[PDB]
Amino acid sequence: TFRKSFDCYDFYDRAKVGEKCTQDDWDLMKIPMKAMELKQKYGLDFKGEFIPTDKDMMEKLFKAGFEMLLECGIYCTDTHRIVKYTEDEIWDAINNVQKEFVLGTGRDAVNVRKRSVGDKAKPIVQGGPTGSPISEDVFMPVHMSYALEKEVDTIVNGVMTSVRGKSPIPKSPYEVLAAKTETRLIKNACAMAGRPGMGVXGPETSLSAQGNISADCTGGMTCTDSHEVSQLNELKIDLDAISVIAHYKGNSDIIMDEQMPIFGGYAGGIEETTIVDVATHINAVLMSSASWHLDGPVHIRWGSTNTRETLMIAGWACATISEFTDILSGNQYYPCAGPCTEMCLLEASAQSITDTASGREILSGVASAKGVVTDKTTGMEARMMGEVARATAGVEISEVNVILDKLVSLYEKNYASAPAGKTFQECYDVKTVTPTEEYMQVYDGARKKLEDLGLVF
Amino acid sequence: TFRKSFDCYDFYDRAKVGEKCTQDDWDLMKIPMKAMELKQKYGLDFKGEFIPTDKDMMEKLFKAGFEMLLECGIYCTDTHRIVKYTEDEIWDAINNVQKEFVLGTGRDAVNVRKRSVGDKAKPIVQGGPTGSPISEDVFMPVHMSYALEKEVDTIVNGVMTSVRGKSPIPKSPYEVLAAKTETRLIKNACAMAGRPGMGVXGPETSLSAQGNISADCTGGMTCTDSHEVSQLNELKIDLDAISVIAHYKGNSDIIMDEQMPIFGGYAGGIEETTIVDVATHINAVLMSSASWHLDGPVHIRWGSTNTRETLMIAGWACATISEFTDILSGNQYYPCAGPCTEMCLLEASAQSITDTASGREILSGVASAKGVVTDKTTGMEARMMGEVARATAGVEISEVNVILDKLVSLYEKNYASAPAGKTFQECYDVKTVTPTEEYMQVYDGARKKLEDLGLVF
Amino acid sequence: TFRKSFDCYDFYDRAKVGEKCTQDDWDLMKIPMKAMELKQKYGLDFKGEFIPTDKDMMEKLFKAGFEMLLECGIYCTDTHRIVKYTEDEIWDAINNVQKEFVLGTGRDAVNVRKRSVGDKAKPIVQGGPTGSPISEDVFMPVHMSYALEKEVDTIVNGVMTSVRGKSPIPKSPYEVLAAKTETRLIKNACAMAGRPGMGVXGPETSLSAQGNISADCTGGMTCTDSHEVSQLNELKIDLDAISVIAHYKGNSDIIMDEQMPIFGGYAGGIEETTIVDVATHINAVLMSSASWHLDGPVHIRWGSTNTRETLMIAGWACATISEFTDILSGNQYYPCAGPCTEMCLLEASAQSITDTASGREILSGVASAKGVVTDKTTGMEARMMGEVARATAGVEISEVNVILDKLVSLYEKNYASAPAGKTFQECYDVKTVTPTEEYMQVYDGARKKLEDLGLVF
Amino acid sequence: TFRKSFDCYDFYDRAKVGEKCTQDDWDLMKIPMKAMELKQKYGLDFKGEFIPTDKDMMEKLFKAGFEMLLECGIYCTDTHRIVKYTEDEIWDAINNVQKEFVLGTGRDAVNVRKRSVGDKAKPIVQGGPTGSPISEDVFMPVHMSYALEKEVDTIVNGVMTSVRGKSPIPKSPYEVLAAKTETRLIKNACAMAGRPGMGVXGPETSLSAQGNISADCTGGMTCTDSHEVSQLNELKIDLDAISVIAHYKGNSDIIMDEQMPIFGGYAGGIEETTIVDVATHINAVLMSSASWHLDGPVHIRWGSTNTRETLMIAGWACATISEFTDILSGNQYYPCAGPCTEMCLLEASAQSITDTASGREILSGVASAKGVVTDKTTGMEARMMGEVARATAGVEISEVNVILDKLVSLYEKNYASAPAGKTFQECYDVKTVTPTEEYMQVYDGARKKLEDLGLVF
Repeated sequence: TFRKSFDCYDFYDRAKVGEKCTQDDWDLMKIPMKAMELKQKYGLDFKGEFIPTDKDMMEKLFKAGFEMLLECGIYCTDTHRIVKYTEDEIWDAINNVQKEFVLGTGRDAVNVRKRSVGDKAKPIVQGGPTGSPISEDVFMPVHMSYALEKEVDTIVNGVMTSVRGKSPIPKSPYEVLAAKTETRLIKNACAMAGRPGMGVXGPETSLSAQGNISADCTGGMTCTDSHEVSQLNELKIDLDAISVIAHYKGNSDIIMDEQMPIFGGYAGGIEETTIVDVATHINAVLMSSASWHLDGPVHIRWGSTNTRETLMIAGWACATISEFTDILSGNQYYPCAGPCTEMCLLEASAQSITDTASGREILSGVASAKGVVTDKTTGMEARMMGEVARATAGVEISEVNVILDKLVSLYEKNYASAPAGKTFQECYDVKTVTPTEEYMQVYDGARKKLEDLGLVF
Repeated sequence: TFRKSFDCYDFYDRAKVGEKCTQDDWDLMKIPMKAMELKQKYGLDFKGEFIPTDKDMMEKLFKAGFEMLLECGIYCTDTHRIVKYTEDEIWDAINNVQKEFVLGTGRDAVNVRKRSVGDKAKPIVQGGPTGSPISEDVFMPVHMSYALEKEVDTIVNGVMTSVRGKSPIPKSPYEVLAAKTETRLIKNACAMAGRPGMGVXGPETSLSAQGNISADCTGGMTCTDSHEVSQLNELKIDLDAISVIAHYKGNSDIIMDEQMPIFGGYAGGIEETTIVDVATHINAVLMSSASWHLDGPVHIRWGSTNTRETLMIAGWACATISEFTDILSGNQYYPCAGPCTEMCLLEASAQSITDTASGREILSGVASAKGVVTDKTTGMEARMMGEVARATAGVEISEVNVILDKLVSLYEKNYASAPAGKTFQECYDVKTVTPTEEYMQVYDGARKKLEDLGLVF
Repeated sequence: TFRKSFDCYDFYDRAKVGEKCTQDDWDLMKIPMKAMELKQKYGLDFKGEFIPTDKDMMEKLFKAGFEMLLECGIYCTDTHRIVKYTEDEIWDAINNVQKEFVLGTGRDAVNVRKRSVGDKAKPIVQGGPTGSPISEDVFMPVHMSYALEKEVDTIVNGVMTSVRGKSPIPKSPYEVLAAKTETRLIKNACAMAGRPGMGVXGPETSLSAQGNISADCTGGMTCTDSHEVSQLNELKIDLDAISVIAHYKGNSDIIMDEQMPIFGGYAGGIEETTIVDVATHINAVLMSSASWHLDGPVHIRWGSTNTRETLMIAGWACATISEFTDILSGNQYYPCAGPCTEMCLLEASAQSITDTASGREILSGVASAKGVVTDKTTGMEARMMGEVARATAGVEISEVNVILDKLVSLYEKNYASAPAGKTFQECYDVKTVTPTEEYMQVYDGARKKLEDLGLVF
Repeated sequence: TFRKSFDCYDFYDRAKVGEKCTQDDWDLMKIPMKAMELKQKYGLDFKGEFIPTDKDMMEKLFKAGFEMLLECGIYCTDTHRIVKYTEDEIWDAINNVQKEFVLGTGRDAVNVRKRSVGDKAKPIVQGGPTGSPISEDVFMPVHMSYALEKEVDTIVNGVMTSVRGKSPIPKSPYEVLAAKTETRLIKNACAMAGRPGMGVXGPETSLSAQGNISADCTGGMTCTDSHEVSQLNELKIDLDAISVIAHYKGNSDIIMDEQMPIFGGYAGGIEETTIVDVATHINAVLMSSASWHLDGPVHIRWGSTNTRETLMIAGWACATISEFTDILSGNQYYPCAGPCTEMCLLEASAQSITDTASGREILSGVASAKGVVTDKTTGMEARMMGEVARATAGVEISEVNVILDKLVSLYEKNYASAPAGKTFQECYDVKTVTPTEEYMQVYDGARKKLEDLGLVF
């Protein structure tokens, strides 16, 4: 049996004395070799499906992911050593996950409970700039554009490009100021939208351990919000995250561990990256004591989470995690196109369909324009994400796979020419925080195409 | 109809003017006569089953328990008088029980909802010294050994053998100090384990009404913890408990009424003691306004809750209560053997199998070494209790009965020679609060035997 | 030096092994002998003054009181043994008393800071039924009559003659219900008077340790209220109080220790009883860890706190305690006459003059009709107590002594014929909670007589 | 005029673009040159006095300290640049300091208000291990030894040598665990001493910014506790502290900035080091937005704060700061000798006399054995610190200077042979947390010598 339930403290202990290994030996050899080995040994073949209908193949994928984690372990960047788990420790973690939890407070709180593949229940819609850079002078209005949408249940924080007119440089006092201020301003925006108790997910502006740890404060982040800790790529972590985890646990905070496996990255192709994905879902409840895990498969070239490959990775990982474990999870949205464009909405829609049908409990989006363009994120994208989730709930998986194949084909040849889109200030009336007629028309166009494919809103 | 929903105040009123009766007339005549009468009138025969599969027999057991309570009433030790209920008052209590509730706070909180016989859902694992005497210098470490186990959901408090180096003598200021300190220290231990909001069950060190009433305090017991009030043996209560109940109700505290029927005691044999058990489950929601009831059938000779007879009593009482009422309940663990012994683990395992399959919502253990030996309780026993509960969930009752018959036969001939076991200090590294290799090996041995019997972990 | 700062735990320890002594040996020998001895050794003679102007005599009184406590100790009724203190332990207690504290919350909170003899600052006016029996159907209105008076700063709780129509018999669940309900209802009355945060002093309806300990609750008594623990007569205590003290300390509650020395009681005459009074003021911060001490010298025959002798005892004790220590204190009011009578108002006025000029920080009244007649207490008596306190503040002590001599002579020949007075229902419009014209006229008459004596309102 | 009131954000801004300077150029040239220059220009000569009686010399010392800060600025270690203030910015900071504040909660809270030189009011006694290393298994008992002393008002945290049996290595998760656990355990110890609301000062076990920032938590440090940020030597700071300051400010935490000027260090001798001391008292309210400043002049060779020179530095700095500003402050205690020795008590006594008479509001001690020896700190040292403070309050400064000269001469020739003393476990009964007869006798011996010198307890 195991000595004790594994936690961040055991991780630190092992990271200091584990097998010495260069990061290249990990990225260019150990990881790709194991993913390749397990794919062939289990004969994994997704056969073009976005969401699996072959439970035998799903079980083999689960075993592969478990074995990937067990045989490889986790690479610690700071100590350049490998941390290994025992089979019993992994099962103790999987056998004792958080069953459910509540986000937000008062009338605005929402319950997060497990969803099954093809579940009639609608997932939680976590809308927001999704870590995208937002100008300080419109930080509240931008977030209010999400709170004003009934489709949105919780908020995923954007990043302040400045606080008191200064850049929140990591390890500077401005980073601490931003960490606390970020959620304080966002909850104030929610209150202005008549929803003071909406839960949020962050912190996002801070990057260092000290900055992230300073985020919990009065009026700011509290135990009813999702606290983010990020795993690295692939099956890797830094000590900063380990200390942040200890902090979240010590404050009784709901913990959201995230990991964005890279298709075409160190793991390899579709099945290979999915094995890594399953492994990181498991690592979340083991290393990070996560309450829930946020996935986000991204294309090495396009940097989007809604390409055919990344959608298949997410669909299979989630359906498998949903079938063999009670781990709560979500997926994050990074479309290529920017706001106020039909492509952006169709991209997010494809992912919403995939996430909803595959069993995700939470949809966290939308980081339009790949989340790297200042002010290019608005509540309209989250509205579509939510409406599409409702349209997808309860639909037969066979039908969903057909719809996805048709939808993805509508934009997958235009990644390189994805429209830049517009900023919040350009497609919204900033004063009243309402979308322009231009955006409403674009929205209708996208919705019509989705209906032509078979979706019923 | 009834005048008003019955409560502790009505009990006091009636206890002062009820039928005068000596305690011997109650214990040696009224109780045994009625149990004997109802057993024969309803033709109760459990036919060797630990968990019933005959719903007709179960219904007769329910009617017998109801009638036992209705015809006998409750004996008040302080006034030496009998309190009687009306049929309508009993039904009003049964028809309006607490449907569900939450224990603990923040990320660490857990929901307690009704379970059915053979339910696939796993019961709540309430681990702790279970009222056993624990040395003051290791009070926190011992409790931390339970909080560190992911298998454990809430903590059941141990008893401080001293506070500030002094015995917490009843009605002395030290009893009050211990009542408040007990949970304050335990929640601090939970926080050190990264679970600040774990719910607890107590108070345990205090014995008088004034001591028990002083337990609610800042940093200590709060409304999200289970508050214990104890019924006496059999269908009996003292006025101290009645005042404690008034206090719990006045503080909006979750109330856990407990009663440990004695097999071979005043009621008589198996079926007779089970009739009393059902009667006390009902009395819990009537007299104590209980949120949930904690059972604990104990063998008059062995003083354990896991003998063949006591397991049958618990299994039938719970399955019947689960079938005909919505009363939430649990069972407490008192093995003969001490920690770090195979027998102790097998004893607790037999009870976990029984409690899980019979429909218990909460498992409260483990009071190893019969809970009377200082420092002889560790988190390892609770880990087994939890893992066995998971293994049992969803298993066909017919199969469970077969497994139990085989398992109990493995130790039921060794009660008189049950191994003393070791203390926490002997089978754990007190500094890191981790089990020794010795214990881990003993644990594996017990687990292997359970697997050979058919349990799948 | 001392081993540790003395507390209730040390008291319990010593009470179990101290010198065995019958209560008669204590009351009829040890106490009267020591008081007699110290009076003569220090040549104490108050020479008719209500408030001392001879600092040398005051210092001798202080030394006598200290020595009374040091040489006698405290008799524990439950163990029939004597607890002794060391000189160093007593000084550690006197040298480290609570400097100040706040009562109540929000806008309604008030600061309690030390007052000197003849201080221009007005003492805190704690108005209420002062433990008098109040009918359940008018419990809120009666207390509201005090909250409606701007003269009143905090409330001193009355006693519920019934709760839910039943007597709150000690050690019955009704006592617990009353303990919590008492303050809940009173604070609701304060809220109706537009002062939701007024602090209170209690609990009063409960008498047992378990009842008193149950008083702290949501909506009821909290740390910003004065928590009462009562010393016995004379230099005596029971273990119930010792446990209650442990409870108050464990909840960070402001503690008000009270002791009502009896003139003509076991101690003897005026100077003798004052020596005991000083000794009990000191015992308050030693045995009870008091935040402040409530005095209340009472006449053995008349049962009032405002006779010439009891006023002199209070005046000298307080002036001396104020001169040589920083112990915060107050005095309680028990007039012979009932409400709506001129005598009642004059009696309370004499005490208010004495308490204010002698240095009391808090005036707790008024228990009209000796506090033993149902519903015979109203806010009008507290209004007079407060207005007279303002009139007295800053007045030269020589002048105060002259006024007191004249005032007390106005009623001291009528103790046996003191008017019964009327109930709240008879001298107030219960619906609007306002005094009748009858009472207002009686009030004016008393006020006029006080003005003729020299008081300026 | 100034652009804006100066804060940590302005400091960061300036630290990035200020004058480049090597640390040697700062320590070996800029600082010593300016201190030397200002000492001579103002003709500073303390003429052997511990506490000044020459207000003209005091005013010159104030001007020198102000000018030291204005002309030198502050060296930032991380950027190797100098931050400069303007005269107007410094005055804005000095002209707007925190007037007063409250530490702790409930009955246990205490007010901190300004004291003058020779004030009759007693300073706040902040007792504790004072950052000394304390074994995990006695962490609570050791701190309880301070809470049990009525002389002690607040607690100054010790350092956990281990948490869950592991060293709290900086930037490891154990550091975060210790940061939160430290105060949680200490407040639990205070509660066991019957003082749940005692305020504390920390965090102490953590050393990194992330560790310090994680200290605020439920059950742990809160806004009513003093939050420590440390300045470096001399007129120097690191960016970690700057971020910690931003965090404290963002949480509305009471901030305690500390700086321990080294006699014989970079500044030079007595007057030179005092100029630096005054400069750092001012820098506290400027750079750190301090609520109060903690001094601690230490001897370069002996490493103690109670040598003749360090006492003179503290006395002059405080008397001057008290005379010309309203800056609240305290001093920390580092005796050479260990617990249970007469020298240790006499050393701390000399400093208590100096701090009390010079105007300190808070006395933070005692770090016996120079605070570097595991478990060598007990409440007895704080008791002496407190009793001596009471004895000193109100005494004429001329008399205090005479007493100090005599007292310091009693031990100043024995620094090299200062007795090692004993651990808490050796001079206390760990179970009851009470001093041994051995310590009580040592205590009496020291007290007698202090009385022979003229102190009246």
